Amino acid sequence: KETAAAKFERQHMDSSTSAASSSNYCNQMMKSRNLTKDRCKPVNTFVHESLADVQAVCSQKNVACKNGQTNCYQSYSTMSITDCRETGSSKYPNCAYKTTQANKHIIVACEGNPYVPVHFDASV
Repeated sequence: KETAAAKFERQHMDSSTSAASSSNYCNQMMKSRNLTKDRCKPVNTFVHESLADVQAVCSQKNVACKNGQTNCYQSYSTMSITDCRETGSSKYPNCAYKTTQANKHIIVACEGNPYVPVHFDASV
């Protein structure tokens, strides 16, 4: 079984590199993280930070999630992230992505005991 927290890790965590190594990073990662299995996930963000530092955001700044839910939290510090979004070339099973490096505050939705991130919401 993959808990929501385990899923958050697979879909969004990548402590292995300090930033996207190439313009081809997203194509490689979207595939290895199984995000192109039954369709091409349209957009996905990877966080290049320790899991401990990301988990700590659940006890930082409480803000509203994009859908109006209230269980979202914003990081005080900026974090190294990579934005992956489909290009016009993308057509399942040939999913294609644009890789974009950024340094922004992250917003995650938290849930549970322990209270940890379970959904990546936005970046500001």
